[PDB]
Amino acid sequence: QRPVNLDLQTIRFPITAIASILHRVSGVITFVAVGILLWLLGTSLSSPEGFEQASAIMGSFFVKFIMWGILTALAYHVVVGIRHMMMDFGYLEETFEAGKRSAKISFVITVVLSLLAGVLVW
Amino acid sequence: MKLPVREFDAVVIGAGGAGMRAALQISQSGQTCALLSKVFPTRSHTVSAQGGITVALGNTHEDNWEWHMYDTVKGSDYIGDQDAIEYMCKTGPEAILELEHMGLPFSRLDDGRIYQRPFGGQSKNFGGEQAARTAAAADRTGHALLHTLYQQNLKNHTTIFSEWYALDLVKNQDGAVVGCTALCIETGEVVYFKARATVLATGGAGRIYQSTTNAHINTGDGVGMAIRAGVPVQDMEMWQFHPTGIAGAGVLVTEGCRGEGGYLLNKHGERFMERYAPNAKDLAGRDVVARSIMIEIREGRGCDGPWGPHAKLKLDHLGKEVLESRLPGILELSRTFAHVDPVKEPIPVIPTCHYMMGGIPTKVTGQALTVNEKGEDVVVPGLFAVGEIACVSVHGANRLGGNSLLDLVVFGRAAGLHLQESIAEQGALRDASESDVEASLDRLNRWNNNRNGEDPVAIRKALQECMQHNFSVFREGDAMAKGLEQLKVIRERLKNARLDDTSSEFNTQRVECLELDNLMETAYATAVSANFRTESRGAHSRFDFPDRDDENWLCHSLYLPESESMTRRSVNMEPKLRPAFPPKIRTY
Amino acid sequence: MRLEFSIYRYNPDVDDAPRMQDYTLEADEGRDMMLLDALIQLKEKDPSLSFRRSCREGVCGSDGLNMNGKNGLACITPISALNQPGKKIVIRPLPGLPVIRDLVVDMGQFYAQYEKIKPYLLNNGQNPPAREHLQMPEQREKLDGLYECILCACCSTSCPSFWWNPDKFIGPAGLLAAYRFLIDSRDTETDSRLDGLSDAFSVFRCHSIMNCVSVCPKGLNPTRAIGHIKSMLLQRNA
Amino acid sequence: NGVHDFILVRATAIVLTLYIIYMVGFFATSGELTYEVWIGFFASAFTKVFTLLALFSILIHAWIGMWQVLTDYVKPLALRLMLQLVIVVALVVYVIYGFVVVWGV
Ligand SMILES: *Cc1cc2c(cc1C)nc1c(=O)[nH]c(=O)nc-1n2C[C@H](O)[C@H](O)[C@H](O)COP(=O)(O)OP(=O)(O)OC[C@H]1O[C@@H](n2cnc3c(N)ncnc32)[C@H](O)[C@@H]1O
Ligand code: HEM
Ligand SMILES: Oc1c(Cl)c(Cl)c(Cl)c(Cl)c1Cl
Ligand SMILES: O=C([O-])[C@H](O)C=C([O-])O
Ligand code: SF4
Ligand code: F3S
Ligand code: FES
Ligand code: NA
Repeated sequence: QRPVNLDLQTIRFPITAIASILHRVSGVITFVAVGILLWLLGTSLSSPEGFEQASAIMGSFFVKFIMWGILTALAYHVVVGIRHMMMDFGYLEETFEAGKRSAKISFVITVVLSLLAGVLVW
Repeated sequence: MKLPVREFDAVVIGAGGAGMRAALQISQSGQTCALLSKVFPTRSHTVSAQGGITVALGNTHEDNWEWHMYDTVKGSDYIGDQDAIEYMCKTGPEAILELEHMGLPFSRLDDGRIYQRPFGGQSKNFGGEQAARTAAAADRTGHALLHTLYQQNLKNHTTIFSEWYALDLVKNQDGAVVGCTALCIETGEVVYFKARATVLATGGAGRIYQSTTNAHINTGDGVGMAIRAGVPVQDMEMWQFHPTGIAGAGVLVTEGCRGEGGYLLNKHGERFMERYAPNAKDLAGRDVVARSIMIEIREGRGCDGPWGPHAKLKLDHLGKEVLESRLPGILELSRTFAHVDPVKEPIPVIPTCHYMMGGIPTKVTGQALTVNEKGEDVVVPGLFAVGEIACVSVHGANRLGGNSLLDLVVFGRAAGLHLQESIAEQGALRDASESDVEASLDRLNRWNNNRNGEDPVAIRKALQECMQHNFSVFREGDAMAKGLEQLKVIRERLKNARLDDTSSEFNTQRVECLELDNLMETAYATAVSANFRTESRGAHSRFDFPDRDDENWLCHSLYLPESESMTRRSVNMEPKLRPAFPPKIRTY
Repeated sequence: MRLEFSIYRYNPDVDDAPRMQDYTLEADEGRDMMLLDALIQLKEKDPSLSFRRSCREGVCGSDGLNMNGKNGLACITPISALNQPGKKIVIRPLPGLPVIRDLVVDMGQFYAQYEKIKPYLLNNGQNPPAREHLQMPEQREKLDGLYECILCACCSTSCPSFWWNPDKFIGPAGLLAAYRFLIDSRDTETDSRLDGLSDAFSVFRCHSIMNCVSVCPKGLNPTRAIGHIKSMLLQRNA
Repeated sequence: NGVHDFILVRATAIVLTLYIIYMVGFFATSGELTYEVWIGFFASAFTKVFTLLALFSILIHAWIGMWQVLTDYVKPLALRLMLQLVIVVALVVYVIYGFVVVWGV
């Protein structure tokens, strides 16, 4: 039975292709993050004691790192997701040039949010 | 039988324009039908056609089929069969509207009718003012036509054996053609397709030359198969060299460029076509425009550069808008293969081997013809031809622009339209014996066993160079006699050529060797014929016989394969709906 | 100047699995050539090398290849666009399709998705034209950028969504053809067509990755086409 | 069918984008995050409802989305149905657990 060339490592991918493979990853990650975020939010409400116990957890550097990633993943999914929707509604052109241009602006808008995320967590 | 047998009413060898129309038609007529093709149907040469289809639709200005019949008969230099040409031009319009109804995406006039453009050899009132009757889709018409015909075959659930290579015809002990053997390219399996009607529709053979507008797959397979079957070929010396191929590339730029307002310039910037053809100018017959450009070069009035000797084709004055709208195809072609942007600078062109006027002689029905010992016509039972592989002949010694596509459709249709009566008329054919089938395989078996023979690469190159230097636009008696001798030599070398790749899973090498056999037979029948015709008519141009000889050569030449000798057939000059156009002096 | 290639090889009767083989070609320094030129010449030196090609002018769509990681046609990719000092020119089959032999893939599923969208004019025969169907230049333009497709398989074989569901997703090439009949004024089956494209896979598997656009040798834009199809689909079922 | 998914996903996206703006709104302008200003925010009817509304939105949005992913990568029918079962129960838990957390504040 026959072989197929699907060796992902031997293929060029444009910035637009990167843009959405990340959108997919960021989405799956956010799905997990919601349970983790809920588990935390639940703690920080049950009692005055639980809240201290939570902001204690948020003190840990290892936690602060994860928390920033989680927020950066969500940041990305939102920005790139709005980019997507903008095409679906005709505010963005579906040409290749316009795809590259918007994929870049997405990345920049995300890096700026990612920082403002670290600042919120530091 | 030690070989699978696949039986059909009709087997159509070839899936380009003519073959797909014929398949489509035969099928809707009740009969079973196998469509064979050595490439995927939409990769056939027809896809590369640009200009459009010539047909008296009368959309652009009021027209008349007889005007078109005149243009053709004159363009053919009076060896086109008038009864068939009458059939074509007259039927044309309906056959072409039929395509539009199949969805073919033609370009449009303001009122919403099929766009038509001026083209080479098109007059009103029997040789009058210039006409514009070539219906087109931009300059991608061939592409539009072929893809439409495929979809029509898809819709119609036609049986298509894609990427199967027809080897050779199969003859019953009565001399009737009862199908053919074919090699499945993917798996390597060899099968016998058994048919009451084998329709050859294998296209041209421009690859017997060194430079051609033809695709790599145009290797005259049909001519070879026919010759080896004992079936004569006709007018094989009439090879049309398109005036404007891209210099140093061979890739065609459409005659639509000149039909839209472009003209040819030489090194001094003279529109030299007004000299060679006062009335029609750059839209004169093709054989004429070809020679003119070649003369301009042959006297140091040609231009030069990285492309080689060439003439300049000027378009820029039509404006970016018109170029991008009416001729976007040659924009990419000229940019890609000439590094010239036709919007600013002229395109470097030179006549290039383009279309094969010759081929298997047929009646309008599509039935293949041979001659008996008395020289009279006889029908080859079971054999048919349509398209470029056929010589009907509607093009005589020079084909008109847009007239090939018309041909494909009209005669592909006709062949199917008349297939029932053809089969009934020929009567039941006796079965092929096992050794009859075994014979077809001989050619293939040789290659499969020859390991230490000659290099086919060198043999092909020798062949092409030979035809290029000896049977090009201008011919002389000496060269042709020597070319012919070198061919005999080259052809000996080939009987001992080697198949370096022995495998069976998609072995393209075996195919290309099988093809070379046909390049050979074709090249040979062409050379033997070009010698034979001791005059000058249409494309055929001899220095040692510069005059058109209507007393001895108002006829077709016929190449008898068994005796490797030449002979003649009458040109028909009896239309049915109007009086024949008498042969007169032909100038543009 | 010398040219170095690394080409995908595979023959079921000999090769246990596929493999990359090295090739060298002496190239006329001054002149530039097309990849297909090289391929044809390599075959003279090694007659076993199988690939497809016909028109050699970028129209037939035969010779689609993954060249240096990206899809395109050998007959119109210049050597000078693939050549970089110190690295071999890497040539592999189009991604995702079964490999028959060497650089030849099995286009089966590609054609299959094409037929699925019923790629032929469907006119119900009412109000027939006196002669040709009358189509105003304005309407005819809507076909532009759609009818020129050469079914070369470049776009679809570079689309992940097609990789994962080559038989449920139509792919760029196909959806382009579908739209080509969806906006043909002469086609009277527009709604029936749309109803066949309303499931979750046919059209909607597309995320706007835009690989399709960047590879099309005819410069067509399957992304925009699929865009229009989605509008029509919402217009109809929303 | 597909047109339904297409719309539902994008609808829930708009809702969730509004929720995020509102939640980032609070965070960006509150300063001293004492246990009291935190619990006060989450006692508000607006915050309770918006949050539950947001949780439903995830249920729908995330389910559609995760389904698309699975049907690209997870071929075997058994394994896939199993993964969907988890993913869905997980999502439903999310909404229920939220109903338990906020209702009690
Ligand atoms: C070369 C060319 C010709 C051309 C043109 C542009 C170019 C570059 N533009 C034209 C135009 O605008 N108007 C017009 O009237 N003619 C134009 N031409 C000429 C015209 O295209 C050709 O004359 C015409 O296309 C010939 O069509 P036909 O149907 O006769 O031939 P084909 O399309 O090449 O089809 C050949 C088929 O046969 C199969 N085949 C060949 N050998 C075999 C074997 N051995 N076994 C099985 N099948 C075989 C091929 O697979 C193909 O399907
Ligand atoms: C809050 C939790 C969220 C989760 C768990 C989530 C998850 C997902 C998942 C799994 C996908 C499918 C990925 C793919 O098809 O590759 C997806 C796609 C998408 N996401 Fe979200 N998302 C969330 C919030 C948001 C928000 C706030 C937006 C607003 C932009 C958004 C916008 C989108 C859009 C527009 C798609 C469309 C993908 C498509 O079907 O083409 N998501 N998301
Ligand atoms: O599955 C995917 C793969 Cl392999 C790639 Cl490379 C990309 Cl770009 C995307 Cl969007 C998906 Cl979903
Ligand atoms: O010039 C063309 O477009 C083409 O060459 C036309 C014919 O007829 O062959
Ligand atoms: S749309 Fe473009 S890339 Fe896709 S098959 Fe057609 S020509 Fe090829
Ligand atoms: S590369 Fe594929 S997902 Fe869509 S825009 Fe493209 S067809
Ligand atoms: S060979 Fe025809 S497309 Fe490249
Ligand atoms: Na002919």
